[PDB]
Amino acid sequence: VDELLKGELVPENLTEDQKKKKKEIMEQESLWKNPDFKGYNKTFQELHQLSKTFANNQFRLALSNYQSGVNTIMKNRDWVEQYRKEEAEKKRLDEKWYWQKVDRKAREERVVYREKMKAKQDALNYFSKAINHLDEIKNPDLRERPEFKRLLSDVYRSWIMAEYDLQNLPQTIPILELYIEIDDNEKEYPAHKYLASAYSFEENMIKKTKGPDDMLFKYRYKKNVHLLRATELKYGKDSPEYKHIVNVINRDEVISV
Amino acid sequence: VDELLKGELVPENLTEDQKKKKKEIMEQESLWKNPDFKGYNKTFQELHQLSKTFANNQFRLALSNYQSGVNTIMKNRDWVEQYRKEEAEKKRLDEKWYWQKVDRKAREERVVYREKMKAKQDALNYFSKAINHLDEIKNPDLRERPEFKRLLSDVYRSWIMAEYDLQNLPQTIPILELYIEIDDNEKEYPAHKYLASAYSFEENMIKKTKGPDDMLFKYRYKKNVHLLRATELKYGKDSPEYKHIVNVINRDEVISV
Amino acid sequence: AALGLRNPTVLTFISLSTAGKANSVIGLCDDALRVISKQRADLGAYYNRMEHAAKG
Amino acid sequence: SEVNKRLRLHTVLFKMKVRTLPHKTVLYKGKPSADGERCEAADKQEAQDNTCLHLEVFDFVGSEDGKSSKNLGAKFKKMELFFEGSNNADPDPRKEQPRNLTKIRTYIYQNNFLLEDKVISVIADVAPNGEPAHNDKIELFYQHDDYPVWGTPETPSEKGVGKYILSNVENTKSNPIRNNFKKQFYFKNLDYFDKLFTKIFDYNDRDSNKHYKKNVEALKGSLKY
Repeated sequence: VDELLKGELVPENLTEDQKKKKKEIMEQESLWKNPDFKGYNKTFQELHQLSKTFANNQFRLALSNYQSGVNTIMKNRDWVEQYRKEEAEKKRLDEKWYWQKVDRKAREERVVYREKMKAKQDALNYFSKAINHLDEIKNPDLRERPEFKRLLSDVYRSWIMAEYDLQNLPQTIPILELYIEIDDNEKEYPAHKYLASAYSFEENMIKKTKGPDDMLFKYRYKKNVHLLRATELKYGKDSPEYKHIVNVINRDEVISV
Repeated sequence: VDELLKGELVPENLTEDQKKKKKEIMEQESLWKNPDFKGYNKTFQELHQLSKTFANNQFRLALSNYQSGVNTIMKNRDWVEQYRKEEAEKKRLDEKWYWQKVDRKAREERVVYREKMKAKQDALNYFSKAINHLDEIKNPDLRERPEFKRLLSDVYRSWIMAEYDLQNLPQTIPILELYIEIDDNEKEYPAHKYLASAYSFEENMIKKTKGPDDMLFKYRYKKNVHLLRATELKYGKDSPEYKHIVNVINRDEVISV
Repeated sequence: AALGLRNPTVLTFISLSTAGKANSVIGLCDDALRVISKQRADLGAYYNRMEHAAKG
Repeated sequence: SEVNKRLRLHTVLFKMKVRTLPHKTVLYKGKPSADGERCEAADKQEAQDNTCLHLEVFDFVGSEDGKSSKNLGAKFKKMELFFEGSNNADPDPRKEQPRNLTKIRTYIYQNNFLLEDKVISVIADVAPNGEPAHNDKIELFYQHDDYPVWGTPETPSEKGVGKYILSNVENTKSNPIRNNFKKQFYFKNLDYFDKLFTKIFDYNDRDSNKHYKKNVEALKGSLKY
């Protein structure tokens, strides 16, 4: 069931009485046909924001950007694999010491790391444009369609993964909490694995900069909740990994005896 | 018992003798019908201010402005509630440090606070016009009708709450004293609560500017009179809160052993 | 944002708190300087032309 | 026109509490008074025994010049709807079938203080439903400066002055008075109040929706800890 197979949000074309209304309105617009008309009051023309054609174009705009952002990530992975292949095949006629190999090997790691972060940044800009297009659809009826929920979760997942590689952990928390509220995404353990790390970053910063204890507990409480939930979804309840995490969480939090 | 149900001050519409009298007066005006007549001596025409038709229009002029003033307050609260909801529901994709969240909240409060004072001033302008309209009703018999008191109490009460939020406490003292003379309005503890703060401000200004000790003691006396009344009205005598205020007042006030 | 010192979508600006980041900012400032330098050349050319027209 | 049937749908207002009204608009329910000429206020506005709607809109003389505060006069136009029969036993106003209309009354008032000119026009349609053309059951009252006294019928020797019915009005091709009365005023007069009656119901019903959302929203605040 590929909800994005047809590449649109909602299909478009029944009652004879309704078809009678469509006839007279089209006749009315023909009398008042003025292609140069621009409305001083935008309230009436803003009703087009609720139309299915409007939402269709917004979805196809967001879909257009999402494919661009995934392309940057995937084309980069191809380059890194190809880049390493070429280096091993060229002749090193001026290397007769082990330390020279480490120096040559160290350069490749930096070249690889340099291109990855460049590619990650391009994807995030592409993903961010797609997010704004999705959020300017004002009809809740069309926002519940399986086509919308498929791309909305797909966009957030790609945005979060790119953001975490750029080490912008605190920005993933607001997006991830919206991600796990769509369909059965809350049952995905990676979604709670990322929030386990992201909330740990928040706790460390509050600890480092010596913020309030209330915010310290909140980030610690959220960190343990999603650390446990991620453990349960992957290793199952009452499992040896689950028992270990509960011991860690019990030590990490406060218990009143 | 909605006194303002019909939206009028006095009902406007029986003796056979009075019916005969009205007939001949209507006949007299018919002979002397001259719409262009402008009286040089305004004294006789001003007797219209003592009629019931005059009071009906003045009452509905004050009622019209009261609704505009009340609508200004109500629309502002809805805007602030909607504004806070919208801000929390958008994405802060460039916000990874807790001090950015503090800065973001500060801007929202500055916007929210600014809109309130702008709404209070516009609402206050409408309330004062209603006050002017009610004070040009020159019939004491019509002033004592239950419809008049119901509107006058609402106009005075709304003005005091709007002007207090603009930090103009001394202006509210004469209005509150007008307010507590209408039926059982003195049996409201919030009315005496406002007077307790308003007289406290007056005493501080005398103390700060080193004014007369006579004015210092008068505002102190008025402050303690209404402070104790609101304590009794809301918490009652022989209550722990009521005994607290007596200790506070006795500590503040001058006692002659 | 127009000078390349900020992202016109994310709205994050350049940072120097890491040695690796700071080295790539040198190129960012080189581009930013050329953008400012170019625009002043355009403004300077407009003034010189208008000066001839006012003289004429 | 079938606009009179639309006024029958406004029987849901009896069991609906009125908490939102337009600016300078008065609406209350009651029972017919003596002679059934007008409506009398009810102490309990939510009682089922009430059968009369009272809707009134008022303005000020000279409001087109921006001189409302100058107190040049007063004006109000009110429509009172009369039904027959008691209301449904259930206290839910959302489900309520349209009821028959005993009579439709339109009242027009205007009093100009500077010119001492007062006009009172009263229209009572005692057969709103039953026949599209019922001109003999459309009582019109026209008082101009307290003349004629209330309850004075239009004499045949002095036509147009006082209480009269629309049948006596001529509708010749030379003077299409009946055509103009309905085409210009009466049709728009009924249409105006019809939207206003529906507007008031939709607003008050909308209010009950917000309170339900308020309780659910406040409950979500318990999920933050």
